[PDB]
Amino acid sequence: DFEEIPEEYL
Amino acid sequence: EADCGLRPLFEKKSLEDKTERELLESYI
Amino acid sequence: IVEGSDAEIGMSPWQVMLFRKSPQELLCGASLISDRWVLTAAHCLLYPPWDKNFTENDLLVRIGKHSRTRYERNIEKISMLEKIYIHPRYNWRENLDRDIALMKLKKPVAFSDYIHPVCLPDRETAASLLQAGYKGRVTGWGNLKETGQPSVLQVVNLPIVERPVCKDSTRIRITDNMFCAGYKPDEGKRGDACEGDSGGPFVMKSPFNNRWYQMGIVSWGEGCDRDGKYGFYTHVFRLKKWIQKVIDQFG
Ligand SMILES: CC(C)CCC(=O)N1CCC[C@H]1C(=O)NCc1ccc(C(=N)N)cc1
Ligand code: NA
Ligand code: NA
Repeated sequence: DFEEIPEEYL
Repeated sequence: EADCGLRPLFEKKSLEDKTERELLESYI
Repeated sequence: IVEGSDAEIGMSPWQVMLFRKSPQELLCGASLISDRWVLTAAHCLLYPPWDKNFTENDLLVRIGKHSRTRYERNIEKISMLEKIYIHPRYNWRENLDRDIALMKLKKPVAFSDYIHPVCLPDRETAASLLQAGYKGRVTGWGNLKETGQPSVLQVVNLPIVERPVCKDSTRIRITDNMFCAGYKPDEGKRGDACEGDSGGPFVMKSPFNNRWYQMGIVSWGEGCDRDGKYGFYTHVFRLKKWIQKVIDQFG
């Protein structure tokens, strides 16, 4: 249900 | 920190939020 | 938060969301106490009865948020953990005594209109404000009921309850490192923290210097907003010695 976060935060 | 606890959009502008007065009134 | 309201923008700029990397989801609330330190409940990170044991790399901290689900571009900041510190005498076996944990961020977060640290109480503030009947404020993105998730950060103001009433409301052994808050059935009004609000702050605004102080951490409760039951909070001032040590010797 969560908007995907920007890939750079992993 | 020097500035803790002072919200930019409220205390720092002397604006009150809609229910903080409820807390103050309970501090008798 | 049960029976709360939507927060105002920037109303709780110390509010932190503890967020799981995979699968991406809310784990807990938390609070910003300086540019590199975040305060939460120990049970958010370690709770063997539920097979919960998270490590630094399992998690992210999201700061400056309002929306629960949305990625709030140009507004929230997302931070990696350098290290987790749990109270060495956190009692997960019995009653969650000393339910407190510190998280150190990999890099400092930039303060902004929506990101700002809360104060931690000194002895005199704690003594003046932690009195039965005085109200604090709890915030979080947890459930709206015990069976139901909010679109945005929720807020509820609740009065501290006298220690004998706290104790008589439960079969759990209550300690000096906890306090409870909430309305009585006789009082009319209601509201409570709930699942997902864990680790979030209970704050009070000092009438002496008009600063917000975090007096508690959302820790535990039996159901949510049940008549005759109260939410329990870690007593931050009582555990200040440990907080200071950690930051002094690890910051
Ligand atoms: C062992 C403990 C004293 C009771 C169970 C409990 O509440 N747990 C066991 C593990 C963590 C905590 C929890 O669920 N916290 C979430 C929670 C629940 C209710 C409330 C409330 N104020 N109603 C707040 C947080
Ligand atoms: Na009891
Ligand atoms: Na109740």
